[PDB]
Amino acid sequence: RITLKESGPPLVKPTQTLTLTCSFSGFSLSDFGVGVGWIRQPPGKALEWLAIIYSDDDKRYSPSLNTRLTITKDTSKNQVVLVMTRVSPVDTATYFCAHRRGPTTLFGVPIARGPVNAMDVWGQGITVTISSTSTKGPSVFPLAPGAAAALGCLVKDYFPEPVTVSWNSGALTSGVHTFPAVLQSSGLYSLSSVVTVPSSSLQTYTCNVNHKPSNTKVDKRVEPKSC
Amino acid sequence: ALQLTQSPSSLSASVGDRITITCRASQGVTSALAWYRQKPGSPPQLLIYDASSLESGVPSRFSGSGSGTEFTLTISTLRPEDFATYYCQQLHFYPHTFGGGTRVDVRRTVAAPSVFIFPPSDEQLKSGTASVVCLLNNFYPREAKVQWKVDNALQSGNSQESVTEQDSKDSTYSLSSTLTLSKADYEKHKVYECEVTHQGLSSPVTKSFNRGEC
Amino acid sequence: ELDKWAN
Repeated sequence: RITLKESGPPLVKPTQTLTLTCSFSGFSLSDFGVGVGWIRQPPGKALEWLAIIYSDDDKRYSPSLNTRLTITKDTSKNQVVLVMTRVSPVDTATYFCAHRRGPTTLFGVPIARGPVNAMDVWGQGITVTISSTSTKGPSVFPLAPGAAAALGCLVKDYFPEPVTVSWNSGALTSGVHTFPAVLQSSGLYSLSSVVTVPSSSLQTYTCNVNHKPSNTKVDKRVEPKSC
Repeated sequence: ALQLTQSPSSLSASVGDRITITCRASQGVTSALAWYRQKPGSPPQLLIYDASSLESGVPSRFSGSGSGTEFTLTISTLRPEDFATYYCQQLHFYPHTFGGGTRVDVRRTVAAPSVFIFPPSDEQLKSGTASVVCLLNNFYPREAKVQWKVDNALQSGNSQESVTEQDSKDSTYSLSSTLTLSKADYEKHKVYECEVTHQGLSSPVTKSFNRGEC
Repeated sequence: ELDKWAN
């Protein structure tokens, strides 16, 4: 059984250097033709290939990132390290390392190369956020209005993730949509949480927001304005 | 470099259906192509290697065929765990490219979004910033287009949006879009509009308000 | 360029 696992800092600041380690078990980077590669996935985006290293020590890099990447192996520790320099916000992504089989051998003779055509086992992935931000609590603002009505709370400018939002201390669940946060160009996150109700219920509505990182709890009652 | 285009980018289906996803390469990649299935929150999982070989431990309903520039993955009888995003990967040329992915979600009937526009709170305005949010609630299919207009000027580069995951009961999606402006710019205009295009809407729907109108 | 295992 082959397993891989990524480790490194969850948070990194722009211009800094990011070092990611892939520790694995079940194979050796001294086994014939084996490879270990790195692939990343920005939130909501497609997979992007970064680099790979083989047991005979040949290395290859994405041409778009070549100047900022270094991949290396430590055979005796069963680890592969990928160093990315000068990171910027667009480098925020989940980073995965993965195993690549070498050709099948028969009495130590390569006879099948078909198994090298895939990365067959992947690590769970490690989430890395690139922001110059310091920890900071959200500002919470009201969002106020088939014949459904909508209202919500805009949880703005906080760092880092995550934040939790519930409605009426947990009693309101139907019609609730809490969207995934977006990382603003400022380096702070922002999210909305809304709830749809029969245009008659306008019943009271309060969003309970909690950002553990900054010890910031806020309850904001939201109503249909006009005094 | 080499381009790998998946089709369709998104696909709706129901348990028991037969689906086929295709991947086309800009130059021939021989048989060096792999297919993966990735469920939300998890790493991609290898299904098919070398264009058509079934990976060990992978269920037989998955099948891959093709070589050169055109490949296909077919799942013969879709199971609930197959609602996910699929990717193809080429390993003939460096860099080892991935396709754009194809999202497979629960089919349901077409539903237009209920649209709502929210002006910025007076509380936010006092801090100097103005957030205008637009909500597209419970729609299907997933693709939707939101266009912000301020006093009829098309907005660009000053909004961000996020979409919920498919609802497990509804099978619909919801989308939130935030237009952000300084309090000053905000004050220099009157009509804030959120224009929405979607398959379930005969023509685009616009929700708007005039700033300061009371 | 061509993969490590390409002909």
